[PDB]
Amino acid sequence: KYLWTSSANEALRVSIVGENAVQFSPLFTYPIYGDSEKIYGYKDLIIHLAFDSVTFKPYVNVKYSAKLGDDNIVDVEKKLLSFLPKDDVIVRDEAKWVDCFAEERKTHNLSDVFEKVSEYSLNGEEFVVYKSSLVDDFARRMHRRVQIFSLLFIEAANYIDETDPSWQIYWLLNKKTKELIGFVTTYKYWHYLGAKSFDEDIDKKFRAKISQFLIFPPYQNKGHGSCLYEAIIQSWLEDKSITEITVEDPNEAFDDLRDRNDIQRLRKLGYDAVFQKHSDLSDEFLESSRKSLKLEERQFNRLVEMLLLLN
Amino acid sequence: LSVDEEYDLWKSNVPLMYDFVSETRLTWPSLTVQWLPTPVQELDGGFIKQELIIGTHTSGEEENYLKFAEINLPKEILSSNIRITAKYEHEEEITRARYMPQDPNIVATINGQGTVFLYSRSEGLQSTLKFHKDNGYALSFSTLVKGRLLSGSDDHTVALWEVGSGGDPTKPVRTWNDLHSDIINDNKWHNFNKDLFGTVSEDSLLKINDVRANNTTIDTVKCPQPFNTLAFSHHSSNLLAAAGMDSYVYLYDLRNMKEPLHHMSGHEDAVNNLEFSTHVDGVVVSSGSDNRLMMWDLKQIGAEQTPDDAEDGVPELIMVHAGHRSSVNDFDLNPQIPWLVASAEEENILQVWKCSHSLP
Amino acid sequence: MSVVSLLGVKIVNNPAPFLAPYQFEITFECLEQLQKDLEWKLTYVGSATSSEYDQELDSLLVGPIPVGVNKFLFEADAPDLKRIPTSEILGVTVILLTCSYDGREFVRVGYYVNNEYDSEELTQDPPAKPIIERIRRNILAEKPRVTRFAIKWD
Amino acid sequence: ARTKQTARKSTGGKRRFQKSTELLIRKLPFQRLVREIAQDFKTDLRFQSSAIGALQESVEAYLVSLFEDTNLAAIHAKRVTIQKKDIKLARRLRGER
Amino acid sequence: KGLGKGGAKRHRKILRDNIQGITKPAIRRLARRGGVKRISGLIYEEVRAVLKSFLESVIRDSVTYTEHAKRKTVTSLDVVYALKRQGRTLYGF
Ligand SMILES: CC(C)(COP(=O)(O)OP(=O)(O)OC[C@H]1O[C@@H](n2cnc3c(N)ncnc32)[C@H](O)[C@@H]1OP(=O)(O)O)[C@@H](O)C(=O)NCCC(=O)NCCS
Repeated sequence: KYLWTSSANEALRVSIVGENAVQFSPLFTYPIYGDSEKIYGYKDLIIHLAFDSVTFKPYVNVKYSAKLGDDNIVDVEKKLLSFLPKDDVIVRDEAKWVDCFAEERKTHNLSDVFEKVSEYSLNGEEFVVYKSSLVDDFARRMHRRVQIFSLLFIEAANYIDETDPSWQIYWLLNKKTKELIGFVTTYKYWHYLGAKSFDEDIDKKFRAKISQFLIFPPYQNKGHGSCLYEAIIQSWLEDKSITEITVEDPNEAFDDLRDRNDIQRLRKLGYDAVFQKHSDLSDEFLESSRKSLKLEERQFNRLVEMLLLLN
Repeated sequence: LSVDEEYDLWKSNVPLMYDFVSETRLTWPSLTVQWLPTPVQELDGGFIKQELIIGTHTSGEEENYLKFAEINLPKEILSSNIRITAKYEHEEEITRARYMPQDPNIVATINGQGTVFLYSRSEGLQSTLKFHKDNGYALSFSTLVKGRLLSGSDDHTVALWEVGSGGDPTKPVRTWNDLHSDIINDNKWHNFNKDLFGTVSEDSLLKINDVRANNTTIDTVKCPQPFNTLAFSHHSSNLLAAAGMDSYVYLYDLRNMKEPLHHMSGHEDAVNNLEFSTHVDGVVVSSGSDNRLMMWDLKQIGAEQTPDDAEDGVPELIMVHAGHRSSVNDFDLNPQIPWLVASAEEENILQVWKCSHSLP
Repeated sequence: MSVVSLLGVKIVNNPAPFLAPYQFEITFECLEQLQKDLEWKLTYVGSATSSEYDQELDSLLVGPIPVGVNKFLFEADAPDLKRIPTSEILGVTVILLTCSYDGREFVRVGYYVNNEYDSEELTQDPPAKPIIERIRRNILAEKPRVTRFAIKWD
Repeated sequence: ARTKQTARKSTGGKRRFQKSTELLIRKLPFQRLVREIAQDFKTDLRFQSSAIGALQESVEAYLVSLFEDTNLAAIHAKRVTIQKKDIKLARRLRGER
Repeated sequence: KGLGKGGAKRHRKILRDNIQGITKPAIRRLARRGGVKRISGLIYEEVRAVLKSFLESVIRDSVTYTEHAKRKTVTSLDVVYALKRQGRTLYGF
């Protein structure tokens, strides 16, 4: 019929299975199938990538009514499997996948190995946030399973180095069902403040950075992302070793989420009244506030000129 | 992507990048450079006279000289002829030359055979301290004890001399034939503890050592790869930096040496020289075999970065200098003129430059 | 190029009570016959935070302009303080005199105006909500900012 | 792991000099900013180097005069530290809104 | 090292927030000319805004003048004639 090309964005259908299997398309497939995001050689191509809603056991099934036998034709399934955890994906056998994740759910005690960070109730439902390091083996497995979402929904995302111990990972789960709602990979940098500050006390101080932030499409737009950002920022404010809160190359979506929640936080502390009542504020006051909030300087100035446009 | 094409690019961008550049081709390639502590003397017509110690390397061709030269800089640097004020015949060649901090007239040199010499600008060769029997690269004066000198050679031996007293300067006050199993790539004195000094070896070990103590070693660090140079900060007593074959510049806290604070990337080959700034707390300069010099601002480690400049490099890389066309043998920051740098390349070129940033 | 030109402005009542009307003696020149009318507008910046607080005080049209040197007395009542933020009536603000020929603005003159209490007792402890009658304005007319634009005359 | 070079003597050329005279803002980030502005304009026109130099000189003159007037407005407010309000007033003096 | 969004962007690179490239010390120096002795802390964003507004207007006028001359390159003289539209200013009469 002369239609042996298709779009990897509509050909790839990601699924997350609870009692209902929720399906959705990816935002970017180019790091997998090239900048064209076009796959040639397959007629009526479907790529089913499914994850168990609790263990995220991957299952890949590539269906096509016809595929050209030429050597140059790309191998969709092999391409895709190169990015999923090696020897951890059930390919084209649904019963095997179901058995596997059913026997994994029996012993999958996520909340028992990670360190609790905080809870929060949303729409009348309790959700939990957990923190883990990427050197732990179970953390490594779960991260390699949920890692492909970084590539599929975050432009320019790249897999991170798991040998590096500075990587922290926050997991957002449903407390009563154990379904993984989202994850945030963050990194700690050393923060030099001058010979005096660094010489005073022994404790290494850090610039904490949010590197990857993902809420799975099914659970998006329910308030989750905001609650997760606020829980992480709160745990970092309570932490003595953190001195700045940064974010890597945020796109407009995360830009707006960040600005919304940061303005909310600053309003809860009465900075709106302070900044609308005074323009004489001394540099000591500005610096003390900027460091108490643990906000980056540029973001701090943005938020100041924002709070000045209230009411 | 050729050396000469890259150089044409660099000299096309020279105006926008530097407040001052001065290229000078040397008869023989100098292996060491150091600014002398000459107070800024006002001259006629907006000239400023600075002095330099340079060496020679003829490789058995002709006689080598410790050269004292004088550069004239425009007055604007503070806020056109290069002359040799003095020469001195020198045995073999100078690998590193450091003037005594407390006495700018003395000058210590180490040659390709490990012999250490003490020259005087006024008279010349004053002392011949001979303890090493192999080419040595490490030579450091203590800025706290007048006449306390550390020398380090390829024969695993480190030597401590005292030239402050007039008695027996020729013999070493202490020796260590057993501090490392291999070449001493460099040793440096601490800038606040008059009894601490650090060494780096090809045995891929970095040792913080004490002189008073009998241990003589109070911290050891396994390096990823061998370290070629190290430097202590001029503002913090607990902070040091090191660089070696893996092109990353590591930073260490002296109170917890088990783990590098942070390592900065950006060099494409081994790094041979490294020095902290004496003016701006947190500025570090490095040079390597990639013909590149790089200035980092420690206070920018892991800072937020607008994506436009994100591709440009890690946020802690203040600037890069690619005017050299071959491996950089040595360089020095002017202790009186901040951000004024002198550098010497393998291809008989001595550059004197100041970058245009002006923001610490 | 320009056919009409501002030779000078001169405020008459300055300093003056905050409510006294604005009076400007404007001396200008006309080099040749023009058909349209000159238009004098006077705007008062009610607040520095935003622009919606501007107040166009009063426009005045004159015509035809007689060739030669002309004197014109331009008056306009003080601003409406019901439209000025209670907090920003006292202090430094700006006024803008604008002369335009046939809807085309050819001269803009920016002035700083300082609103101060008359007695030291008040300026040292300004009452909660200001006392209008004891406010005095002083428009610093020594060196106003005179921007000149090129238009088409006829 | 230093590598000792082989001494290659230089006869003649086997000496260039560059000094700097300019304005306050540095030249490169201003080219950055002007290219950013030209991008958001859908424009495709070439921008000559001397044209960017003239833009820079004019921007600096404008900012210096605006700071003159802002410092002046602050003087007449009896203080010495110039605030947002004084910058806004000064900018309102030129006809900006 | 330590980055997870350091891959290869799907599309072209676009310039954002190059205004922030106006270093605070640069604004401070410009303020020193004109005799600004002390400057507040939250004044920098307004100076950014004003500078960007003025430069946008001037560049737009330059593009208008050049496009009107039926040419494809804006030259220094085009910028002169664009600044012309800003009017001639004097303090006093
Ligand atoms: C960014 C992301 C985490 C948002 O997750 P989310 O669960 O949809 O977030 P929220 O539930 O907080 O809803 C966010 C939106 O609600 C808005 N909002 C407005 N009023 C609100 C309120 N009263 N309560 C909550 N949210 C509110 C937020 O400002 C934001 O703006 P928008 O509604 O105009 O889009 C999600 O889009 C995602 O994971 N995307 C993947 C790709 C990506 O961009 N990742 C992050 C980049 S590193």
